Formats: sequence, structure tokens, C-alpha cells
Amino acid sequence: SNIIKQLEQEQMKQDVPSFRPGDTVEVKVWVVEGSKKRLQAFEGVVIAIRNRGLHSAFTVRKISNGEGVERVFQTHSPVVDSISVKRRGAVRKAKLYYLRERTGKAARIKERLN
Amino acid sequence: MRHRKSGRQLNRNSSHRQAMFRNMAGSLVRHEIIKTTLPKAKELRRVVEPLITLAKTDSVANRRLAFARTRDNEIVAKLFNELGPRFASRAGGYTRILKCGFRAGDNAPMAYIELVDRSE
Amino acid sequence: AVQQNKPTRSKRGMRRSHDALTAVTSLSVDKTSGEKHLRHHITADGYYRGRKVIAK
Amino acid sequence: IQEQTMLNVADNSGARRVMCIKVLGGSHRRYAGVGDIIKITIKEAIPRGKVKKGDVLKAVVVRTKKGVRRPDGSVIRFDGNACVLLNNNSEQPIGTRIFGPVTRELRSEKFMKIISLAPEV
Amino acid sequence: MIGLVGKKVGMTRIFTEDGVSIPVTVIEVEANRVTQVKDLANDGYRAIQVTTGAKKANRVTKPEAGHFAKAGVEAGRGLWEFRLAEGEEFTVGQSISVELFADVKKVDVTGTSKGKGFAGTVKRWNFRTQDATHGNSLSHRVPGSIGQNQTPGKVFKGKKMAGQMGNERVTVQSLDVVRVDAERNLLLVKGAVPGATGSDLIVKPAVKA
RNA sequence: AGGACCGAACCGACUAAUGUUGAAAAAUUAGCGGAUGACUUGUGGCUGGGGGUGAAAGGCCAAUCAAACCGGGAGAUAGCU
RNA sequence: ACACAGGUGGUCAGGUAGAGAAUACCAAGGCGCUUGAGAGAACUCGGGUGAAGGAACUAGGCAAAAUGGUGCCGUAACUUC
RNA sequence: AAUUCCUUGUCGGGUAAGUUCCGACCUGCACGAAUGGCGUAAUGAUGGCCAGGCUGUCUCCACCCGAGACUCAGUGAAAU
RNA sequence: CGAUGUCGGCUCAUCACAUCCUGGGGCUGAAGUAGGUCCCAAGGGUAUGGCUGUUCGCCAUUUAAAGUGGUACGCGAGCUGGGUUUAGAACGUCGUGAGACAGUUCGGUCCCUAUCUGCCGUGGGCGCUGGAGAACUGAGGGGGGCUGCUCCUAGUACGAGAGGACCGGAGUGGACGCAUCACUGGUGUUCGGGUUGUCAUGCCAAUGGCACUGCCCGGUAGCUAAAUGCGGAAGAGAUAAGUGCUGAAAGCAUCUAAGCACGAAACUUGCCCCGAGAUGAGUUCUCCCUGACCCUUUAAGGGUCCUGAAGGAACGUUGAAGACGACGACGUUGAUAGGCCGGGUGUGUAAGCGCAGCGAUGCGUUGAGCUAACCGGUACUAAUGAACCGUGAGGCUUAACCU
Repeated sequence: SNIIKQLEQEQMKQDVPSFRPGDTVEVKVWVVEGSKKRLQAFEGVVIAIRNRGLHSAFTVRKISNGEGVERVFQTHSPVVDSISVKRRGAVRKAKLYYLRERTGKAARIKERLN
Repeated sequence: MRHRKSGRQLNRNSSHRQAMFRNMAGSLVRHEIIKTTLPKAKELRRVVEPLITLAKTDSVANRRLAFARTRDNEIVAKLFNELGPRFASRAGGYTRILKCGFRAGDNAPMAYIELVDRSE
Repeated sequence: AVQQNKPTRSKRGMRRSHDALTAVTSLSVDKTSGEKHLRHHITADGYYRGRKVIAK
Repeated sequence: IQEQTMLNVADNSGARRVMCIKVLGGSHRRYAGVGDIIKITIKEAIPRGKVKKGDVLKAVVVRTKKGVRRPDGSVIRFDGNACVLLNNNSEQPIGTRIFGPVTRELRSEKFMKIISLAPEV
Repeated sequence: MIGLVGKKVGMTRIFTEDGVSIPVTVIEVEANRVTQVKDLANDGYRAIQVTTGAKKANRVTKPEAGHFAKAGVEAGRGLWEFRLAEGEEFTVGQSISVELFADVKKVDVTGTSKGKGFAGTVKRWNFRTQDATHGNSLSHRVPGSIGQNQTPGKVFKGKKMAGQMGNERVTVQSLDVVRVDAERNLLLVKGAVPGATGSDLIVKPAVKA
């Protein structure tokens, strides 16, 4: 309705950086073991969703030690403190599930006056 | 179930539905008033009226889209030359449905679907 | 599956109690030609509400 | 994870492919794959591993293709299903070194040793 | 305690600073104006009748119009009743009503569940399908045995068979209120409440809590 | 060269599902076997009932087979219903 | 028995892809199978696609899923070579 | 053993678990040499078992697409 | 015996209590932990696999427990046909032989369109006493009643040590049930794109058909589970085995006879759903109708004319309601559907033109172009004014009240 997309708009953060799928983004999430909170870095290739409002998300994949760990993180969650775009990769599909599922096969980078 | 779902299956597959709506829209553009059963007319509004909303803007890509739908170049030419200027100020509702009598062969609710500013 | 005893003509009538047709109960009369038509339907001479909508 | 599920082994002493014969904990528990303990047979083993083929002992699932759901709605999916082998009576890790990622869901009781040994939490 | 009537306006999230992402259902509670109070003299019980929303006054029938005109004229989409154990309410309306839910911490939400039509046994109850591939002449999701030969000679009354699911009243209890926003006239409740979007819901303070 | 191999026409009929008051008094739809031969098919002919024919199953001999069908003995007989 | 989803010998054999009389799309040519119109419950039939597990199903991998072509490497235990 | 009642005999093997399977032992109710005895490459819409791939077989079902089923018009049976 | 289908498994159950778990107790050769045995108690719960056709049984691993029996050894007009239990074949044994076996092995067709009762859902007529629209009271009926582990009490009580509380608390699960789609996903033949083969639109380009949606890759709404919220309670009444107080019979004594207080997941309430057809048809609020004549076999009636009220019904646009009825929203005093405008979403830089390149192709325009079932607006199209049904003040007896 109208009262949602006002309630959701007041929770959304307006500092989200812009990044297409295929990029390699580093996100800083808060881990709270005790009373202490520290930032944790997750870098990997992205298979994104476009902005569904507050209910938005990105999944990144990283091959740590032969095991591909895949994290969906909510865009406007307070856990994700910062997103850094880093490398920008030229892809032709919005969802890169096939291009992530293989091992040793990586998203290429093309910069045609990007 | 059928919850918040649109489209009428009309007891045919999707290829037959698209083929009937192409032929039907071509017939409506050519004759400007046709007799068809009432559910088919209600679903015909959703295929004829987008073509006229396309035809309000005359461009090569728009002619190609209105050819890709309905695959009849005479219907494309009528849509872009004759209609369009016929419906340019009009904001929707190019097609009007008048319920008519039941079909004799089978008791089907029938109707007449026509373009609104038909001369006669 | 099959009946075990034969149903009565009474049971036939009680079942057919709801197979009774419904009359129209109201036939609309058009303004510009007073002929009767089904409501929300054309007059079978070609008129809807006050105008000749179909020539045939 | 489920019964008749093959899993890789994170730890060194546990060897290669293992199969879940029973989902421990619960009367009719069908599927358990986050921090749960499952009874394990060793379907195929290398000789350097201490355990051997045909041996039943417990394990804890550390990686699941289904993945955990975080409180904010985040889903960490790990490719491959993995277990850390545990003794039947003690439920303590046989392997001295854990390999691959682990989740913060395995932070309770004896799994603290697993997240201590494993590199990425 | 008395309850209010709202229209469900959907579901969303409230992201706490910790990161809990509380899943909430937003309920639009307008001013619920009291139409009638019933006591132990004229009636047998203590209640207030409540109207909310607006109606076009063309669809308001004359009996309902006279009912509204007696004891404070108002236009409302419906009448719902709430019984009082102890409270005393006047026959004029409440100007702001959602504020009684600010102090409460758990609520019960009652609504008409979304209709699923003629629903099978496998959908309706959690009945198990017979094995598809091994033989199984035409008995995949069908009900199996419904009885026990001659000695009952009948099927019992509480038998779980196919039928309608939905369009029926259900209550969901002990739901945490997240935030009561009075000027926006919203009641945010943790979790999922019955109804489709737009349906009338009666929300009451928790009987268990 | 091949009672060779894969496989259409063709011949057959291994499994399954549907049908079982069927579309059909044994079929349909997916798969299956053989497919230059002990193969297959058209047209005639020959073998006749306690007889024929049978790479044999009591199989087949006109939707009929541990002795076909049709008429006669025949209104057989029936301590049985 | 039917305007019956079956049976019925022979002849002709276009283009493109293709080994092909497979198969796909079409020539020439012929048809929409003599009840329709709606809605879009259960359930049945015929399909498509499924997180994670994967034969735990079951009398049994029944059924589905799977593999599939050419060229070139390579390729055993036993053998009647 | 296409044969062994007791019997799911006993040893080795395969599985977490194996009345099935394989190699056997010989205590063969009640094998045995053209009513053939024993092996045997190839072959089999043959019987039994194991494994890999593969999956709605299953955990545990879900959505969608068509023909019925439901409603309306015409024709209009059956067993009992 | 003019036909009651056989074990077993699948699906679905229901009852008894001779109670497996959970609950309450007594004795203990009961220190604690853990037991044995007996009494009360049916509310709920009461495994997955290897083998075999198996119920069984044995085995692996669970669990609080993996109850025992009845229900045509429950259940084949519900499913299966592995088994016995036909017709083919073989082995062992018997018989000269045909064949046989309270032996073995391989193969071997499981029909039904529901009349009646019964259940599960959903409606028409009439009743309920003038007719309507709504809100209810609750007589009854149904649902739901499971339980593990960790911690605090507390290493306290108890104990030679070893060990170690079966009161009272808090958290977190397994199983089950309900709702929902905000997240995570699944589907998404009605969105976008890639691409094989062919045909067509004259042709290049761009498209469309067909090949399972041709094969895919993603995917909106909706539905959904594997996703998320919640619940089985607390309490009160009366109790059962049991435990008592006072207390005679029977000067003591005694739980009982007079009295009195405890006591369980059982019973009645408490929570959730239906529910006045509850013929015992109930209550409250509000609305609407107060004109004549004729005949009469007058507790009573029949008819005529005028009048049609509140309201319902119909018709149309329809729905997150729905098999059909039914239910809900709207009908020009209009946002009810489609269309239209804007946005969101999804796909991934369309066509055309230009440039580079021998060419495939690349680059720019360009995160472009299409885009659904979504959100917010807008009368452009269809929801016409009628017409129909329903009437015109509501029986008879008796009480507080007034003539």
C-alpha cells in the first residue's frame, strides 16, 4: 500500500554504493562475540538483486580453501556496515549462478569506457 | 487455486490462445466491429488496446513490434496510419463491448466488440 | 454402485424439486424504441440505451 | 545431513567420504544439518586417517549446501556437505586440525575447539 | 480488556540495531467509535459495539442508518463487539484508540483465513500420499480406508476428509507488539496474522499473557 | 562369407501406465527383440473330428477345442434343484 | 454389430539439415478427426520443473532420471584366438 | 546346490546392520556320470547379488501446463 | 457352497486398559543415583534401517517410550500382489505309469459411472406469528492436551568413598497443529534473453510459426516449504490411589460412622472453532407500512379498486470468496474490472544509424529496449431508468397501569 514504502523508506539507508552483478565487492559485517564488536571482511563475486526496497539482498561467492562459501546479505541490514565495489566485471546476465558454480572459472573484466 | 491471477485459459493451449488473439485483433482492426463470445471479447480488449497505445507513437521499432504481434502488415498500416490519429487524444478504452443475444448452436453469451469512434 | 431397491416416483419428484426453471421476471424497455430487451443487452433491432448501436 | 547422506570430512583424522546412518536427537527427526550430531559410518577411508572403513562413530555437520539462515535474513551457503568426526562416547573431535570454513552456529560446548582449530569462522 | 478492529495493510521488517530483523505485520487501526453499550439490565452482559472505517452512505441501509444516528452519528464499514470484564466506556466514540495497545506487550489477532477452496485430504490434513510408481492404480493422493468393516458399519463423525479450507475464523495468540504508532494509526505486531491484505482483524490483549 | 553387429519399413510381443458397461470381445502411449534369414508377405492349393497339424503349449483347426460346427437319434437320462 | 484409435498386398518418393525410407521443418496435395460455450475446486490422465539428501522407496531401482553422434587416442579377467 | 527337512547349518568374504549373494566344508532327510556328471569364451526382453552415474521411487511433497471432472445448451444409455 | 476374496505391506483409523513413556502414590532387603513390586490414571505420545514375501524374529542405531489386545487375525465397490492358491517348466522324493508332495525354483490378467445408510463440505424451501437490516446470549458439539537437553538452586541434601538429588526456577530443542509470504528458496507454458534446424513475411536486416515451453538461462504476481511467527499452558472446581485432623461405635484406639482438610496429564471449567432448525426456534438496537368498497356457509373469512414501504431479489463490473449455489466490493451521488499515465520488478545495453574490422563481430547511442498477475493515480470503455418480489399497522385468552 502507501503506508508501507513509507515505513520501509524510513528504515532504508541512502548510502548504498552502486554495483552490477559480476563485481568483486568487499563487505564489512559486524560480529559480536561478547560485548565487543568487530568488522569482518567478505570479498567475492556478486549475483545481485535490484532494489526491492528494504527487502533487498546481494549474494557473493568466495572460494576460501577449495570450498565456495556463498553469503546472501541484506542490503539495508545494520549488519552490513560498508560495501566496497573494488573490481568491476563485465557480464551479460543478471544472475550469475552458472558462472559462480564452476571452480577455477572467474568473471572477466572488460572496461569499454565504463 | 486461482488467486490474483489474470488471463483466461479458454480451454486451449497457449499457442492457440496467442494465435486466436492475433487473428481476432486483425479482424477487429479490419472490420472495426465483430461478434464474438463475451469472455473472448473481454480477453480481446487486452490484445487490441495495447496495439493502439503503441500506434499513438509512429516509429520503425514500434511498427516492428506491432508486426511481431499479429504478423499482418495491413493491420500494422491501419494501426499506424488510420487509427492512432483516431485515438490520440483518447486515454484508453478504444474498444467497447455490447452484450448481445445467445448463440443458436450453443448457448454462449455473445457480444459485439467495436472501436469507439466508428463512423456508422 | 447399483441400487438395491427401486426408487419411488416420490423420490424422483423430490430430487427434481430443484430442477425448476427461473423466469426472467424483468424485461427492459428501451427509450428511443419501446421494444423489450434483456437488460444490458441489445434490442434485437439494434439499440442499447437510446442509440442505434448496431445497424444489423 | 539426512540419512543416506555422503559427506566430506573437514578434519584430518577423519578420512574422506562418510555416510549418515542416523540423525541423532529426536524421535522422528528427518533432516538435521547445522550444528547437529549425526551417527556416521566411514564409506571410504585413506590409511593415513586413524579411522577405517566400516567404522561407526559420531560427527557434527559443519558445512551444508542448504546453509544456515542468519538473524537478519542472510544465508551463508557452503558448497559441499562436511562433517567433523567425533568419538561415540565423548563427542570430542578426533581430528587435530579442521579444514575449510566453519560457521558461528558451531560455537556451543565441544564445538568451540572446532572453531578454535578451524581457520575461517 | 477491550480490543480494536483493524485492516491488515501487509507485512514488512523492522531492522533492529543489533540485526534481529523482526518480521512484522502492519495493522491500520482507525478510531473505533462506540455505537452501543450493553449492560446487565437491558441485555445479559457487558459489551461495547464498535464501528470503524467509512461507508458511502448510499450503501447504508435505513435500519443501520438509524442505529448509527442513535447515540452519536457516524459512518462505519461494520459493527464488531467486544465484551468488558471490568472497563466502563461511554456511548460516544473514542477519538484516539490505538494508544491502549501501547502499554500492552502481547496481543491476539483474529481474522478470516484465506480461502483455499475445495481442498483435498493431502492439502487439508497432512495426509501421506500412497506410493506413485509401485503399481498404484489411480490411488495416489486419494484417501485410503475410512472405516473398519462390519463392526462399526459406518464412518465416524470426526473423520478427516476433503472439504473446504479457509474463509473461516482463526485466532493467533501471544504476538509481540513491536511499535504502536498513534499518529500514523498503526499497530506493528511480530509475526504473521490471519487474513489477506485488506481484511478486517480483531486484535485483543493477550488472554494467556 | 556371416542363422555376423547398430538400426527404419516389416515381423513379433519383454516391462510399465491407461482402459477394463473400452476407441478395441487383447488395443493405445512410452520404452523392447529380430531385421539376408531356421526371415517375411500376396495368390491359389492340400491335410477333416477319437481325425488333421504341431521347433510340443492340450497349442491350433473361423472370437468355439482334454476331441469343431450343423441337423438327426432326442421329449437321452437325471434317486438332483 | 458402429461414420469403430484395430487389420489390409503392391506402385510413386520434392527442398533443406541429415548416413538414411530415421527425424525436424516445409513443397505438390489433403485435412482441423460431426457436439460446443464457460469457469479455472477436489480427484484422475499426459506432461514440464524442483532447495537439501540421494535408493533411505520397494517383493524388486517398478517407474522416472540418466548415457547417447562422428573423428581420434586408448581399452582388461578369461578365451573356443 | 533350480535338490539340504532340521536350517537363517558352520568357516572366510561383502554392509553400521546381510534368512539374499560368492568361494567353500561335507554331517548328501532325499546329487551323480547320455532319464548325462563336471567345467566353459561368446550369447540371453533369463534367475540371484553388489557397485558407480542418475534421479519425486522416498524423506515430503510443491508449482505450473493441457484432457476430463464442475456450470450452461442439444442429444442421451447401462448394470441393478 | 443360485460366491461373505486369502496373509502381508501402503493410506486412514477407532476402542478397551490387563499402562511402554509422561502424571499421582504405598511397601521396599528404598542413604543418594538407580531399581524391584503393587495401587490410581486412557489426556497426549508411543522410531528409522540390513535380511526375508513375511506378522514375526535376529541385527545396527535411535528414543521419554519405541505398549498389549479388539475392530470379518480393522481396512482389496481404498491401493498393491511379494505369499499360499489354477493353467507352462525343472530339481529332490514316491509310484510301472498317468500324476502327486501338509518340499524347492523361474514365470503368471486384481472389474464397478455410488441408489440407500454413513461421513466430509456447500446450498434451496419453510418454520420461528407484521415484514425487514445488523449485533449477539450460549444449550450443546468439536479442536487442543506430548516431551528432551543444558544451566541455577547445588557439588547442596545424601554419602566410607565413588558419586549425587527424582522440590522450585530459566533457556533452547525434537515431534505435531494453525496462520502467513517480510526474509531464504521452489514453481512461474501469461516477462525478458541466448541458441540449433527449417518454413514464412520479396530480399539484407528485423521478426513470427513449428520442433515437449524445441532446448535452455534468469524471473513478477500468486501458491508454497525446506522459510517465519504462534500454541498445547497457568489457574479454579470436584476427585482417584494415597495421606490426614477431630472422633464415638468398641470410656483406649481408629481417615468416617457425625464432621473437616489435602490430593493426578483423568472429569467440569479455563484457550480456539461451529453454534437459536436450541420446534426449548431466545435477546438487544434500528427501519418501514396506519385507504376505501362488495359479498359472506362470521374464533373466522373471500374478493375488488387504489396503493407498494423498509428491504430483498434480479441484471452488470467483479474479488486475495468460489466446483455450482453461497459469501464480499461496486453500479455514473462511480475507482468494481479492463484500458491509460507514472513507478516498482524482472531480463540484460532493442531497432535503426554511425565508427573500427577482410570477416565473424566489437564500440557508441545505452543499464538501452521490452516487461505480468504488483503499487499509486485517471471515467477513456462497460457497470442503463426502470422492472420484479415484499404491503397497507399485525390472532385469541387472561395481569401490575389508566377509561
